[PDB]
Amino acid sequence: MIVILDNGGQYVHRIHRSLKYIGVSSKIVPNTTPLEEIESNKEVKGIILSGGPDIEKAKNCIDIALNAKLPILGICLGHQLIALAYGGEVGRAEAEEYALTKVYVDKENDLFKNVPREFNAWASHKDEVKKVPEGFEILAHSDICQVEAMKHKTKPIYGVQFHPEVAHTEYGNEILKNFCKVCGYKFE
Repeated sequence: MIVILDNGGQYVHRIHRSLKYIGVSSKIVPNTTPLEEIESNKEVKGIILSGGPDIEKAKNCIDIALNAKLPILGICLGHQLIALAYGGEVGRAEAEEYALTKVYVDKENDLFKNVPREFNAWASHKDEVKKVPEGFEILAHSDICQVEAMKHKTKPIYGVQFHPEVAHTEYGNEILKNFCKVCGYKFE
């Protein structure tokens, strides 16, 4: 089962629904849930940090990003919080409204197994990762965002700027599936 930290975003239930479509159970929990409670439950195989409105109102995620041993995926805010936790930089950007964005995969790693090199994703770009942390690498970019996706070079920590959990994101469920494969799930 995947635990989803609810960072207050409108697509939190869409993460649960999308994971269900690929046969993976998940549980939405408060974003204040302590790390020890998440990792002592032997049913938990990975952690998703959801989108949400307020990078100041999702600090417990920094502790999680730094100290969890389970794989972690951050989505929009989640991705930004991972960047901040490891000493990268985040800031405001221009294209704030949700829109279909053509994403270019620079490193298949994973997130992008069995995903084409180019695909359209549903994304806002009100905020973005300005400086990838040390020890991370960029996986994907768009015309207007240098960091559409990233991961730690060796740890199973992944970030995406866009929302794979909604239908407008092409191959979104396959991106989710790849993260669940890192979590130990198997898929025909």
